[PDB]
Amino acid sequence: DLDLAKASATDQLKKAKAEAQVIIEQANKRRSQILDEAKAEAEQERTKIVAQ
Amino acid sequence: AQAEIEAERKRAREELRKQVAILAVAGAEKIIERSVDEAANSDIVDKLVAEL
Repeated sequence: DLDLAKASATDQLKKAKAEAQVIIEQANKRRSQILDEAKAEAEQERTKIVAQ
Repeated sequence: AQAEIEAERKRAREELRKQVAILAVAGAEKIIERSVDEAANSDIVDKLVAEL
C-alpha cells in the first residue's frame, strides 16, 4: 500500500507544478496582448494629434 | 507628444526670425546705398579720425 500512497502523492505534486507553470504562461501571453494593445492605441493617438 | 509639440513651437519661431532679419538687411543695403550723402560720408570719416 505504501507504493500506491507514495506514487499518488508525488504525481499529485507533479500535476500541481505543471498546472502552476501553465497558469503563469497564460499570464505571460495575456501580458503581451494587453501591452501591445496599449502601444497601438498610444501610437494612433500621437500620430493624429501631431497632424492636427 | 505634448512636449514634442512645444519643442516644435520654438523650432517654428526661430525660422521666422531668420527670414525677416535676412530680407530686412537685404532691403537696407539698397536703402542705404541709395541714401548715401557726402556730408554723412565726411561725418563718418570725421568720427573715425577723431577716435583713431
